[PDB]
Amino acid sequence: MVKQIESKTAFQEALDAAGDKLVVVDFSATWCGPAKMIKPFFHSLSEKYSNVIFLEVDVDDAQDVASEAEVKATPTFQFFKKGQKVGEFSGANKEKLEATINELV
Amino acid sequence: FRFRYVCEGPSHG
Repeated sequence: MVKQIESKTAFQEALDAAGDKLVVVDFSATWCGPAKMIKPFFHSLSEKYSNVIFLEVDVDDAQDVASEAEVKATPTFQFFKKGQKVGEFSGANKEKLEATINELV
Repeated sequence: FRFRYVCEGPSHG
């Protein structure tokens, strides 16, 4: 299902509890429209891909996660698996989430 | 305040 990260502590725990399924992270700003404007897609895949783990991060209130990931543009899609990174891509591209997930699925 | 860098969502085009 989906899982919100409020601090770096929940970040690592998210990957550990994410099991071995894919893990896509949405680095969108809650106060920014253009970023949150794409949540109806990323979060929607939650019901279309119940076999995938989706996370959420606040690049403004969780600068700790964005700092470690050095995010400089939102939304930033980052893919993790077993606590390891396998791919990543930013830019409003909700349709790409489909091809990317089916790729490293 | 909660501000950081630019949001290149559907803002580019």
